[PDB]
Order: sequence, then C-alpha cells, then structure tokens
Amino acid sequence: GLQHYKIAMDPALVRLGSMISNRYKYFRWTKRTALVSFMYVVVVPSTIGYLAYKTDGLWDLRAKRRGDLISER
Amino acid sequence: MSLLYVLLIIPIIGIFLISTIDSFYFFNVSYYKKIALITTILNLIVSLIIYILFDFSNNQFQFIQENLDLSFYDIYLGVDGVSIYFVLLTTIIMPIALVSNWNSITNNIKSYLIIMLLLETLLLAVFLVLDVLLFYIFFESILPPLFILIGLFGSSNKVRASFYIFLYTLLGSLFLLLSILTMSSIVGTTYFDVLLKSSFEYTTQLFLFFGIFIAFAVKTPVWGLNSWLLRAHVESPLGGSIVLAAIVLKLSLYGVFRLILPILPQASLNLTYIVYAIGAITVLYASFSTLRTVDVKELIAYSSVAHAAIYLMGVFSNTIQGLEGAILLGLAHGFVSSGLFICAGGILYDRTGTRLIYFFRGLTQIMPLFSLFFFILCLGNAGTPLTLNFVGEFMSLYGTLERLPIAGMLASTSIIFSAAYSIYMYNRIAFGGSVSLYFIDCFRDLTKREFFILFTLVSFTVILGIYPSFVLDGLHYNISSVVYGIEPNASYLT
Amino acid sequence: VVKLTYPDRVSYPREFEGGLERELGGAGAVRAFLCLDD
Amino acid sequence: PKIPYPKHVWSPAGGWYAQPANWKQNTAIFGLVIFGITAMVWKYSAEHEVRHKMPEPDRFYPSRYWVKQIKDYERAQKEKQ
Amino acid sequence: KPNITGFDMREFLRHTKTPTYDPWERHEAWRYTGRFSRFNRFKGALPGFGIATVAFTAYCVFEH
Amino acid sequence: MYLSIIILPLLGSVVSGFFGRKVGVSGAQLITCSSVIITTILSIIAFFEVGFNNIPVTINIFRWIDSEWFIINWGFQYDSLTVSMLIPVLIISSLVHIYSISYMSSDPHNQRFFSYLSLFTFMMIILVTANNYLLMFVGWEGVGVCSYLLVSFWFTRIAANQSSISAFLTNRVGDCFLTVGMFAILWSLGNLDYATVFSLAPYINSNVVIIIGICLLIGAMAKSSQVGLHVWLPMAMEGPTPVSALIHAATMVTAGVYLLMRSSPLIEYSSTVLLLCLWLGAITTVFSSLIGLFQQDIKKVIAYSTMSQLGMMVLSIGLSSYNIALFHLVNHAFYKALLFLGAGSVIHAVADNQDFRKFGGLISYLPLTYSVMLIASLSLVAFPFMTGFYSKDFILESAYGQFSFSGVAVYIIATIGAIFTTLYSVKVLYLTFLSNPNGPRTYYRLAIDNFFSAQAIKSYKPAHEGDFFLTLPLVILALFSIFFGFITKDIFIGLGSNFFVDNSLFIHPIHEIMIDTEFAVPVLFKLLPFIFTISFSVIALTLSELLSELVIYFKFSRFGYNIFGFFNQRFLIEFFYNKYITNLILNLGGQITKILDKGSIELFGPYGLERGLVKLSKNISSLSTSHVTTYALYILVGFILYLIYNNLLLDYSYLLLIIILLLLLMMIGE
Amino acid sequence: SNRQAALSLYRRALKLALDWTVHRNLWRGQALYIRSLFEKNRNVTDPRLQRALLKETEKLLEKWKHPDPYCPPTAPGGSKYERNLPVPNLEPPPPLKF
Amino acid sequence: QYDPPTGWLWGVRPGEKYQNEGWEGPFFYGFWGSLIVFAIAYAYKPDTSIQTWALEEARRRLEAEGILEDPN
Amino acid sequence: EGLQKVEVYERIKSLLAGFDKVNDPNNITETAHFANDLGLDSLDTVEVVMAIEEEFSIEIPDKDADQIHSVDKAIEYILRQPDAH
Ligand SMILES: *P(=O)(O)OCC(C)(C)[C@H](O)C(=O)NCCC(=O)NCCSC(=O)CCCCCCCCCCCCC
Ligand SMILES: CCCCCCCCCCCCO[C@@H]1O[C@H](CO)[C@@H](O[C@H]2O[C@H](CO)[C@@H](O)[C@H](O)[C@H]2O)[C@H](O)[C@H]1O
Ligand SMILES: CCCCCCCCCCCCO[C@@H]1O[C@H](CO)[C@@H](O[C@H]2O[C@H](CO)[C@@H](O)[C@H](O)[C@H]2O)[C@H](O)[C@H]1O
Ligand SMILES: CCCCCCCCCCCCO[C@@H]1O[C@H](CO)[C@@H](O[C@H]2O[C@H](CO)[C@@H](O)[C@H](O)[C@H]2O)[C@H](O)[C@H]1O
Ligand SMILES: CCCCCCCCCCCCO[C@@H]1O[C@H](CO)[C@@H](O[C@H]2O[C@H](CO)[C@@H](O)[C@H](O)[C@H]2O)[C@H](O)[C@H]1O
Repeated sequence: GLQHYKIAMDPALVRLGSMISNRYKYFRWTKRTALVSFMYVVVVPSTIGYLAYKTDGLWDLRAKRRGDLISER
Repeated sequence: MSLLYVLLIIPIIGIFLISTIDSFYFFNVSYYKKIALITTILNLIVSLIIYILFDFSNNQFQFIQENLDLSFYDIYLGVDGVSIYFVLLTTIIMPIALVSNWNSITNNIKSYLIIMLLLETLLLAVFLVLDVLLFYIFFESILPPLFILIGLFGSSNKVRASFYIFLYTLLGSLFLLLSILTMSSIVGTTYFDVLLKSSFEYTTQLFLFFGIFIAFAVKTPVWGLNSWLLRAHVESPLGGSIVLAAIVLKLSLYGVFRLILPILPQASLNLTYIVYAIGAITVLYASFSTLRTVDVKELIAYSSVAHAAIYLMGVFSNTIQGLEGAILLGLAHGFVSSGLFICAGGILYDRTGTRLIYFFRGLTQIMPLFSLFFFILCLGNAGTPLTLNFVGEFMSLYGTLERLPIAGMLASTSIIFSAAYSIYMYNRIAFGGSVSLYFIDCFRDLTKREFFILFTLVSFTVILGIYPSFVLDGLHYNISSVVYGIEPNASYLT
Repeated sequence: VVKLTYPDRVSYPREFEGGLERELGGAGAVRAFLCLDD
Repeated sequence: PKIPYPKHVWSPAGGWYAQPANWKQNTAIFGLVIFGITAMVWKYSAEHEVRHKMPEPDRFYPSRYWVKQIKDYERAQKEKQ
Repeated sequence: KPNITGFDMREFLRHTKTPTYDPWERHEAWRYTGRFSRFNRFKGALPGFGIATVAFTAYCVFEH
Repeated sequence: MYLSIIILPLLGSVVSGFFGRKVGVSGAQLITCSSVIITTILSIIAFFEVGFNNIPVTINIFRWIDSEWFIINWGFQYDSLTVSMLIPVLIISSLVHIYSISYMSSDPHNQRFFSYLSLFTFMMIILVTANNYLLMFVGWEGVGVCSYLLVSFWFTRIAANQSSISAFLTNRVGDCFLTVGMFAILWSLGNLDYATVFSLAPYINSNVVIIIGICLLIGAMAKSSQVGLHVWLPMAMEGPTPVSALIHAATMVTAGVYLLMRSSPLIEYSSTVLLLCLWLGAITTVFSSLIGLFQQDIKKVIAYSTMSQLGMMVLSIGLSSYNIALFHLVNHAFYKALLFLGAGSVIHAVADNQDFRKFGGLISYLPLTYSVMLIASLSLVAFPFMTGFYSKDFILESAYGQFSFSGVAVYIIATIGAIFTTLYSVKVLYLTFLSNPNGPRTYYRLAIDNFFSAQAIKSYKPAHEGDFFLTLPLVILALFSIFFGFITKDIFIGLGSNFFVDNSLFIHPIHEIMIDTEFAVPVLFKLLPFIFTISFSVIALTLSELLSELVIYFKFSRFGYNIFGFFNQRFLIEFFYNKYITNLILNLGGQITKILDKGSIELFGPYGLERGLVKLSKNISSLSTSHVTTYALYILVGFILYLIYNNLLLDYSYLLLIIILLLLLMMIGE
Repeated sequence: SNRQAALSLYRRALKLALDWTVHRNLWRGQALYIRSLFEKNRNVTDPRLQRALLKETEKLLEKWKHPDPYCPPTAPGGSKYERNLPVPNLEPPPPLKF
Repeated sequence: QYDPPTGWLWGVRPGEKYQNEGWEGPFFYGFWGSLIVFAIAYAYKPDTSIQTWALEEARRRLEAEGILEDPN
Repeated sequence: EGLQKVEVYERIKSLLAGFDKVNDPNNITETAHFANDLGLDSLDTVEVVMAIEEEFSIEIPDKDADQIHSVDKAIEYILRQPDAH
C-alpha cells in the first residue's frame, strides 16, 4: 500500500514473528499438552462453575440490619 | 415514508452515486471519497434529529409506519430507548471509520466505499427491525461484505482470517436460527409485540436458551471460541477493524435484550451460573494471554474479549444497574477500541509496515501528540474514572456481584489485569527507553487527519464519562421492561 | 513473652447515665457501659 | 550544557527549552482568562453553597460578604424592634 | 584446611585499621586534616546551641 | 470560594500542559505556582470558616451517575476533617512548586513537569472534598495516574519505567478491593454517600460491616504502603526529588489514612477491623525501621522512614483515636517534606550522587541544609517539645493506655521500631555531614587553596548551597517543624475538644481511652521513648565515629553478613514477588497463548477439522475412478444396503454406527 | 587471558572491600592486605595451578558479595543513567504522506 | 538561555502551508457542525425522563406525610 | 563548557604525585608512561586507574582499563567521557 518509512528489520525478530504466527501447525497431542489442556479447559471452569451453583442465591445484603442474617437460604 | 427508512435509503443512495459519477466525467478517487463521507454525515444528522424527537419514557415503539399489508417477510422499523444509542453509535463511528482509512486504501477504492456504505445500512437495520427473524436476517447479511472487505483490503494472513470470521459466524448463527424457527412455530410470528406477550414452557425455554447462547458465545466471543477475532480484526483493514469491534461485537449484546431477557427469563435465571463461569474464565485467560501478545493490533483485539465478558455478565444480572452498565460498557468500548485500533492499525502500521512490539520504543520523544492520545485511550481501556469505560464497568461489575457474588469477585480482577496490559503496552511503545534504533529515519507525528479523529473519539469517551446521564436518562424506563422478579410487598396490587 | 507478663487494666470502665442509649441510636443501636458485669 | 534535540518536533507543552519572546504577553492573557473563569465559579459557589448554621455577628467569617444564603439571613436578622 | 588463596578472614579483619605505611598515604591525607579534623567536623554539629544557651540564661535570671 | 479552591489548580495544569508553548517555562512556572499559592490562601481561610466555627459547607453541582437507588453527585462537603487535610496538602504543594523552580531549572521539560504538579494537587483536593465514596475514588485513581506520570517523568530511563509499573499496578490491587468494598456499601445501603453510610451505620448487619471494613483496609495498604502492599513506595524514589517530597511522602501516602479516618462513623462499629488496623500498623513500623537502617541510598532511607510513620497512623486508627492519627498526619507532612527537600538539596550539591558511602564533611559546605535537616530529624525521632513529639509520643502512650494485650504488644513493637528510627537518623546525619569525606575532592576543593594556575577562573565546583527558590521552602518548613505541634495540640489532642463534633471523627464511648492515657499510663512508659532516643543516639555516634571497627566485625561475620543482607534486601519481599507472583502470571499467559490458544483450541477446532476433513475428502474422492464397471457395483451395493435396512427392521442406530464406521475408515489413509 | 583476569579480580576485590567498609582509612589497611595476597603469588606458572587460584578467588568474591555495590551515578546501574537520553536521530523526517 | 519554540504542526515545514486532503470540508462543517447544532437543540428538548415524572409524584406522596413539607 | 585538558591533567598530576610508587614527582608529564617512565608494577597501575576512577566518579570497564598504561592515554580517556565531573 502506502510507502512506509525505513525500518532496520531484524532478520532474527522477523523470523521470530513468523514462528509465532505459524506455531499452531506444529501442535501435537502429548501427555504434557493434554495435561495442561485438561486443567485449563475442564478443571478450572468446572471448579468455578461448581462454586457458582453452590453459592447461588445464598446471600443478600440489601437492607439487612442487626438481628437479620445475610444468608437467604 | 417514515424517518427510520430514511436512515436506510441514504447509504443506498450513496452507493448509487459512486457507481454513476464516472458516467458523467475518469473521475478522481477524491470525488468518490467525498460522496461516501458526505453520505455518512447525512445519516448522522438524521439520527440526531431522531434523538431530539425521541420520548425517553414511552413503552410503545416510536417512528413506526402503518404497514397494513402483510406478507411472509415484511420490514417493520421502530425505535425504543434500548436501541436508540446503538443506532447513534453506528452513525458516529462510520464517518470516522471512513476518515481514518482515507489514504490507506489506494486500490479498489470504489469497491471499498461501496462495502462500507452497504455495511452501514445492514448494521443500522439490525437495530431497527421489530421481528426476530428480520433481526437474524440482518445480523447475518453482514457476513458476505465482511468476507470481501478482509480479502480485498486486508493484511498478509487475510485469506485465513476471512475464512475464520465467515465460517464461525455462519456456524454459530445457524444454532440461533433453529431456536428462532421453533419460537415462530409455537407463536405464529416473530414480531416483538406478539412474542413478548407469549410465555414459553420451562423445557422449551431451556432448549431455546441452548442455541441462542451458542450463537452469542461464538459472537461475543468467549475464550475458547475467539480465534476468528484474533485473525479477523488484525488482518482486516483499519476501517473494517473499527466496524467489527465497535459495531458488530455489539450485535450479540443488543440481541440479549430481545432474544433472551424478555422471552426466556426462567432459563436465563437457572443457567446464569453457567454464563458467569464462562464469563469469569474469559476474563482471566483472555487477560493473561493479552499480556504476552507480541502483535500490537492483536493486543487491542484480545483486550476486546475481556471487556465483552464484563458486559455479558452484566446482561445476565437481572439488575437495573448491571443492564444499563452493560449498554454503557458497549458504548464505551465502541469509542476506545476504535481509538486503539486507529493507533495500532492506522499510525504505527502506516509508518513502519510492522505490528511487532519488538520494534517500537520511546515513541513519545518524536511523536508527542500521538503519545498524549495513546495514553488517554490506554487509561480508558484500563477503566480509569472520568471516562465512560469506568461507569460501565462499575455498574456491570456491581450487578454481577449482586446476582452471584463469587463470579463478580473474580470478574472484579479485571481492574488489576486490564490495567496491567494497558500500561505495559503503553510503556513499551510510547516510553520504555529512547526512540528505537530499528527506525532508520525519523517518523512524522500525527497528521491533522490522525489528530482530529483521535480527538473526536477521545472527546466522546471523556464527556460521556463526566455526564453519563446523556445516555442513562434514555435507557431507564425501557431497561425497566427486561427485569424478571417480584418483591413481596410491591407486587400483585389490589 | 508479652502475653505471659502484661499488665491488667488499672481503672474501672467508665459508667454513663442510662448508657447514652438515646444519643447512640436507641435500643436498636449499641450503647456504652451501664451497671453491668465485668 | 543543553541536550541536542530535533527541531521539527512540535509539542503542545513546548518541547525541550521552549520560551517564546512574547511569553509575558501570552502569560498575561492566560491569567485574565483564568481570572475570568474562576470569577464565574465563585459566583456559582456564592449562590449554591449550603450551610445549616449561620455564623455569629461579631465572629470573623469573610464568607458573610458574598454568599447569598448568609446575606439573606443577616439582612433578615437586621430587622427588629 | 586453608584455602589455596592466602585469604583468611580473621587476618583480613586484623588489618582493618589505619596502616602504618601506605603508598597512597599522602594522596588521602586531606580527608583527616583542616576542615576534616575531628574538632572541625563536630565544631558546628549543634548550630544554635551556643547562642541559645547564653540567651536562655539571660531569660532564666528573672528573679532580680 | 469553596468551589474555587477546587478549580484553580486544575486551570493552571491545563495552561502548563496544553499551552506550554505559548506561556514558555517562565509563564508556566508563574501560572502554575501562583494558582496553587492563591488556592493555599483560600484554604487557610476555609479552615477558619469551617473548623473554628463548626459550619460544614455543602455544594452539589450536577449528578454523575443516576440509576435506581444510585444517585452520585459531583458534590463536595467541607467539614472539620476536610479543612484539616487541605492545609498540609496545599502548604506542601505550594512550597514544592516554589522549590521546583530551582531544582528543575536545567531540565528540558519544565512545562510538562509543572503541569503534572498542578494535576496532582487538583486530584488530591478531589479526594478529600467529595460527598461520596465514588467521587473520592476519582481522586484516588487520579492521584495514582499522576504518580505514574511523575515517577516516569524521565521515560528514557528503564528503571523509572519499571518503578512506575510497580506504583500503578500495586495501587490497582488496592483499587480492586475498594471497588468490592463500595459494591458492598451500595448492595447493603443503596447509596454510597457519606451522610447515608454514617447515619445508618449503627444498625447495619455486623458482618456486613466486616466485609466493608476489610475491603476498605486492603485498599488502604496499597496507598499507605502498609507491609502487605508496600513494595511500590521505595521504587517511587526514581522520580525527581520534589515529586517524592509531595506525592511519595507527604500527601498521596496519607490517602489510605484519610480513607479510614473519613470512614470512622462506619468502621467504629466493627472492632474486628480495628485489631487488623492496629497490628497492620505495628508491623509496618518495625518492618520499615529495620530496612531503612541498612540502606545505602539517602532517598531509600527517607522513603522507608515515611512508611514507618504511616504505620504509626494506622496503628492509631486501630487504637480508635482518630484525632491522634490526624494530628500525626498533618505534623509528619511538615518534617518529612523538610528531610526530602533537604536531601534533594545535598543531592543537587554533590553532582546527583545519592549514596551515603560517597558523602562526607559537607557540614561546613551546606550549613543551612544540615541545621534544617537536624530540625527535621529531631521531630522525626519526637525529641521533646518538637512538632513530632506531641503526635508520635501520644500514639505510644495511647497504645499502652488501652490496657489490653494487643495494646501492650504494639507498644513494645512500636518502641523497638522507634529505636531503629533513631539509628537511621544518626546514619543520615553522620554520614552526609559529620563523617570524614568519603567522596571525590571535587566536592571539597575550594579556591582559598590554589590547586590550579591557568584555570583559576573556573573548575572548582565545591558543593555550594542553592538559591532563594530552593532555601525559602526549607526555612518555612523548619518553622513548622518546631512550632506547629504546640500551636495546634488543642485542636487535635485536647481533652474534651469539640473540633470534630460534626461527626467527622466519630469515636464510640466504648473505645475512648483518652482519660486513661492522661492518667493511667505510668511515667516510666510515658518517658521511656525519650531515654531510648538519647541513649541509642550516643551509642550509634560512638560506633560510627569513635569505635568504627565493631560494625566491620559484624558485617564480616557470617551471622552479620546474612543479617545485613536480609534487611538490605527488604525482607526479600521483592524477591518472592517477582519470582512467584509476577513471573508466575507471565508464565500463565504464555501457557494459555502457546498451548491452548495456538495449541489445542486450534487442534480440537478449525485446524484439526480442516486437516481431518481434507484427508477424508481425498479418500472418498478416490473412490471415483470413472469406470462404469465399478460404478455399477456401487449401485448394487447401495441397493442391497437399502433393502437390508427396510426389510430386516434393524434399529436405526445400527445404521448410524455404519455411517460413523464408514466415515472414519476414509479418515485413515493407505 | 590469565593476566587481565587476575587484574580484574584485583580491582574487584578492592571494590568489595570499600563497599563493606564504608570508611576509606579502614579500607586502606584492608587494601594493603589483599595486595599482599596477590603479590604472594607472583611466581605461579603452570596453568593447572594458575587457574585454580582464579577459580577459588571467584568463589570468595561471591561468598562476600555486597547486596548493593556502589555504582557511580552516571554509570550503568546508576541513578542518573539514561535520564535525558537524546533522540538518536535529529534529522527531519523524510518527506512521506500518511 | 531558553531556546526558541520550534516544531512543525501537522508536519508542515516552515516554508509551505497545510494542503487540504479532502476530508476537511465535510468533517468540520457537517460532522462537528451537526454536533454543536445537536448540542444547542438538546437544551430545548423537553425532559421526558421517568425520574422527572417519578420525583413529582413521589414528592406529592411524601407531602401527604410529615416527611416533606407541602406549599399548601 | 565540558572538561578541559589542563583541568584533567592537573588532577591526575596531583594523583600520581601523591603516590609513593612513582620514581620521582618531577618526571610526570602529559606523555608519561606508567610502566617505564614512572616505573610502576602491574598491580600499582591497577591501583592508579582506580584512583583515577575515584577522582572523576566514572567507571572504567576491564576492556578500557587495560588500555590505560600512560598518562596521555588516561587524559584522552577522561575527555572521551561526557560523564566525568
Ligand atoms: P605483574 O604483571 O607483575 O603481575 C600481575 C599478575 C599477578 C596477574 C601476574 O601476571 C601473575 O603472576 N599472574 C598469575 C596469577 C596467579 O596465579 N596468582 C596471582 C594472585 S591471583 C589471586 O586471586 C590471589 C589471591 C587473592 C586473595 C584475596 C582476594 C579476594 C578477597 C575476598 C574479597 C574481598 C574481601 C571481602
Ligand atoms: C452478496 C455478494 C457479496 C456482496 C459484498 C459487497 C461487494 C461490493 C463490491 C462493490 C462493487 C464492485 O466494485 C467495482 O470494482 C471494480 C474493480 O475491478 C471497479 O472497476 C474498475 O476499477 C478500477 C477503477 O479505477 C479500474 O482500474 C478497473 O479497470 C475497473 O474494472 C468498479 O468500478 C467497482 O464498482
Ligand atoms: C460483598 C460481597 C460478598 C457478600 C456475600 C458474602 C456474605 C458472606 C456472609 C457470611 C455470613 C452469612 O451468615 C452467617 O452464616 C453462618 C453460617 O455460615 C452463621 O453463623 C452462625 O454460626 C453459628 C452456628 O455454627 C451460630 O450459632 C451463630 O449464631 C452464627 O455465627 C449465620 O447464619 C451467619 O453468621
Ligand atoms: C468451532 C470450530 C470451528 C468453527 C468453524 C471455523 C472453521 C474455519 C476453518 C477455516 C480453515 C482455513 O481455510 C483455509 O485457510 C488457508 C490458509 O491456511 C487458505 O489458503 C490460502 O492462504 C494461504 C496461506 O499460506 C495462501 O497460500 C493462499 O492465499 C491460499 O492457499 C484457504 O483458502 C482457506 O480455505
Ligand atoms: C473450547 C473448545 C471448543 C471446541 C468446539 C468444537 C471444536 C470442533 C470439535 C472437533 C475438532 C476436530 O478435532 C480434531 O479432529 C481430527 C480428526 O481427524 C484430529 O486431527 C488430527 O488427528 C491426529 C492427531 O490426533 C493427527 O495425526 C492428524 O494429522 C489430524 O487429522 C484431531 O485429533 C482432533 O483434535
């Protein structure tokens, strides 16, 4: 497109940026990549979701004064 | 005719004039670009006329036209406070989106202007339609122009980027279509007035939810389904990037106020912990991986994923504050993401031909006007007070905490992580040492074009931050209609 | 070591007329010392 | 010793050692607009400050001279017997 | 037991003193003389004490 | 007038920043300095207005946020606590401005610097004058943005860019907890205005007050640099010295203390937070007194001295004597600003060297600076009848005055922390002025002695004192450091004083310990800090001047080698933060980017469906050989499968297994 | 090799002495002692023992390293280092339009 | 010894002047002009917000109680 | 403005004059050599460059310190440094 100004393009940084862009073409299923993938995609969301279900509607703070309890349920 | 149909015809009339001017003169490309820009300004003047006349506390759709003739598919236009500000945002962005990319196109300029003038009509329609199949019709008519915008005027990885956006958006939106077709079968029409009266059985609602949420989760987008945006936004031209982030990412946000809050309430209530679990995860993961991104324009795109998650948890709060905060954070994202894309895709890429943060350092020393605006747009991305972005996040985060406290507590960590990446990007480009040594020759600072669109976008972000009541007074009564719940002494009055 | 050998309070708690219950918010609010145990 | 700097760089804050020869005239003009702006916010304060207790007649309180709520009070109190 | 280097920390600390002979002795002698003698360094460590002490005694003698 | 105090510093900032070219360095300095001088005068009047007459002032301009139950205004309240904070904020801001004309004279960018100074004063005014917690948060964030802008003023230096990241992000951690705490207030009471929150506080659920108080306290660590979130405050010494005098040691650091003092009508109804406030305070005093005694930078010592005094005020807040903490807050900003402006003056004289190991003599070369910093150091150690005597020594006897285990504990802890304060006060005053010269002759070579022949006209540079714009602030702050405590002891300490009787500082009759602190505390503990200061000061002077070998013996022992490096490295808190928190987050970002986003999400997604389907489609497409004989066989095969299915009444699922088997057989090559 | 290396270690061990002992008089006596230990080994020739005495010195420089060694102010690691670093390119921008 | 003020605003060297690219006309007159005209019009827009309506009724209910004084 | 040759020379002359390891204070000139003109050992010259480093508050890297074996080479180096006091 438009001519840009002159940049001393570092061959080392250019090939690094090329590496980051095409990296997916080389992902494999190992014992390690599965372990990290299972932790992040299943375990953490399932733990966050489980606490979300258990504590849902558990507490309300509006207008609650002394002698009342925060716990709805 | 109505005034909402004038909004649609003007961008169509501009398409006709660009196509026929060569038949009256070999005409310059500068003449094609003035036609497209004057056409977008007139749509913005009409839209400001509509907003002057608009009734801020009316439960009837306004500026409608008496059809009186019914067919299988018929266009029905109306405006409510829930949609007026989405229309205004579309009509303020499109003029800037054209001005921002005024010199950068160079080849196929008529085609470029025609696609944007066509996109403006299709994105305006999706907010104005009063049926849910008509909503789907325009919510998905934008996919052919965007496939060709990226392919003709995109960057190096454009072919894959354009295949990703089309196929993900096509796949995700075909689960929405199945849910819409089911509701039409049970009720006999998708016109909003008739659909909102109708109450579905819980099981139907729980399966209509599975299918509208699958569509919205792909189009939000959520963390494991955001690959299309990381490609689409970056490889898109500057102008396409501005539209896709500011206006297209908001179509799913406005689609919850129509397809979920009023017609599937029990499903939305009993499934919010699934939404919040996803929304929390996409707040954290998106933010952790925005810290390690080495492409600047892809660092702006990843930031959008984290913000969309705050406004998604806000739309699922069943609270007046989180619902209005969700609309405020979507309006706020429209201005700030536009500016950060203009900085990364339209100033750095214009002068260097690179997007790698390795090559940029100390840019404040030679470009002091760019660094001032760049700092303000980074602070708004970080949700600093005095910008509209803070108000939307605070209200979106409060309704999230009031609905299910724990998830809003994780979601509140966005205050530390949005700040982390925003300042880190800033300190590495504007600051971070002296002007880089990879710059062989000096770079000029902001042009009077670059300055005045950045100034305009920053001006909207700050003024609306000081007095958000410019937008809040319009949404109050209409937001009041999408809340589900009763209070024991305020209900069932005799 | 401080918990083993630290002084006891040397003066009795100061006593208020009526516990100042009105001036501190009424019966539905906490008040000051008023002829109680120690 | 002053740092060598590029002379094509335009900054709203001046840049590296920027003092115009009209600095005094421009500074005088900015002073008046500051004084004029701060004169409007003062008259806003006078008519919009809210007090729930008025000052004593003989007790030093220079607000007595420009705030309308006090001036309304002290003029009303200056009517007796 | 001793290291191959002749370094012993007990002997190192023994020499932490002012050496009797020093090749650099005269190059450093300016830091302990003149303005930098013991007296001169602490001559004015309490600036106003001398003026204040006699002045306060004048006020202190108010019985007469 | 009241709304004009707010407006003036803002206007001077805008002229200096966006119009520096038109006004120049001189015009920017004049407008910036004059606007904050005028604001200072109008604020001294407002102290007589509001405090001495008990007339709170309310002004609302327009609404900021308008919703259901949420109405937050651009409104300002002036009460006794507001005008109390405004005096140190605006006196120190005015003087640092005048000071900065001399200190930053040689710097290229003066308009940008002075613009940031006025921007900080405006934000600090917003923080103390707001009607509600959400507008106070605007000043809180604003002061944070201004501290980032001033720590990173020299953007070319990478160290400065790291230290400004620390200030910005360690304060965002506190902001997250205040945002949660303000959500709790809106959720419980429906609005976060001060009058609303305090009127209703006695009746709210006691556990709801726990949640708010803890969140208010956590947010208070970051800004007040308490031990949990304090790593940023010593790194903020990268910015120019006048920045460290106002923002990093006399105003912004106190905002956390102001937040608890303002929230007194609420956190008084939760004694659980009051224990946390108290122990938080005592830890930070010994944590930072120990560190400062082993530092070699003068600014680092004076930065760790400030955090020892901030720990004193938080101790007083948890002791439930807010007037005492407010008294210390105002008194400290006079002598901490003095020591920083005095240290800045010796850095200026000695060629920007900040290391004690290269400073010596200088007492005859900088007489005013030495005496003025002697003024400041005597009130820092609370020498009797100084300004700091009435504030710091009442916190100690009030801790013992609350005859509890926690009070006697903090008295012992704080007294030990005072011992180390006396140690590093001697270190600063001995090694910079009283010790033998430890730096090059260039600072000490005069013209009274001829070292040259043909260059006598120039080239001596012997550590001279600065000019009028430098010394004037130092003299004024010296007079404050001697007398301000005495002249205001009644307004704050008193015995039944009614200065804060507009509920700006609410003490609940249950928590009052004033009368016992006046009478119960024995004279020994009342006088105990004094003997310790006088005894240690002479002991450290002998070990630094007379017997200098002994400390060499300590650091050359393996026991003392570890003890010297432990406190020099700041309890290794920086070490464990980068290695286990900061680097952990950067690894987590990489693992998500490398293994999930660019890994399994594309493999179990578009890229794995692409490479899987293209392989499948080539295999099925290889069944089509354009042989009529083989196509005829296919039609018969597809005929028989239809006949079997619709005559054997097979379960439809048996068909789907066939299709999935068939499709996956074409998925395998060869 | 093996000479500037032993002279770098000689300058280094004299800086570590002044870093721990802040007083120059006292470090002066320490400085004469470290010389004696280098001057005690001015007739070592075989590389088997030559490099062992450098390897074991490098251990004593780490064993007694200062937590905060002194750095001159304008030096890398110093307080005013990189403070107002000039633009490395003062030539006007080449004439291109964006 | 302060230096003269310097720089090229918009990159225009001290010789020549700013050359109008084409966008300037519509963007200054139409885009911004519409916003000032919208701003002046917005002042005379009648207030149809729910709160201005709800405040006035709310005052008439609390006036029927000792909470708010009535002018009658 | 900056450092002058006469200013740097007077300071190094007084530095080497006060060092007992120089053979004679008289034969210290701008072009004096440490090894033979002044008669200094391989360790005395390391001490000398440390004293020069202290005088000007600069740092001499090992690469640059090995080059300093004469007065003139030292004078040039101090003037090649825009960081000397
Ligand atoms: P000139 O050229 O005549 O001599 C220069 C040298 C000595 C390099 C000669 O060229 C030479 O003979 N080289 C051989 C080097 C060699 O093997 N031995 C010389 C001594 S090396 C050494 O390290 C000796 C021991 C020193 C021990 C003390 C230093 C460390 C103390 C601890 C740190 C400081 C206290 C905290
Ligand atoms: C549902 C289908 C998808 C719809 C998506 C929207 C597509 C919109 C495309 C715009 C219309 C085509 O745009 C058309 O581009 C061609 C490019 O060859 C132009 O044609 C001309 O282009 C340039 C103009 O200098 C000439 O050099 C070229 O020789 C000539 O062919 C037309 O003048 C323009 O009108
Ligand atoms: C602001 C965001 C966060 C807000 C939402 C979180 C609020 C957390 C509230 C925790 C307290 C809820 O309410 C609390 O529940 C606990 C049990 O768990 C109970 O606690 C009870 O425990 C014992 C029995 O074990 C009782 O005899 C005692 O009276 C009481 O302390 C009470 O019911 C109440 O004190
Ligand atoms: C939920 C799961 C996913 C939902 C659906 C999303 C599916 C998206 C799949 C898109 C697959 C990519 O689509 C395919 O990409 C390759 C690039 O590698 C393109 O290939 C093109 O780009 C390459 C890049 O080197 C160039 O040589 C050339 O321009 C062309 O061959 C194909 O033209 C396109 O068809
Ligand atoms: C948050 C996650 C959201 C996911 C949403 C749904 C995404 C699409 C689901 C199916 C994706 C396709 O999944 C992918 O299929 C093809 C099958 O040929 C496989 O692709 C690969 O198989 C093996 C690797 O095991 C390779 O040797 C082979 O070259 C390649 O074809 C992958 O093993 C699988 O990961």
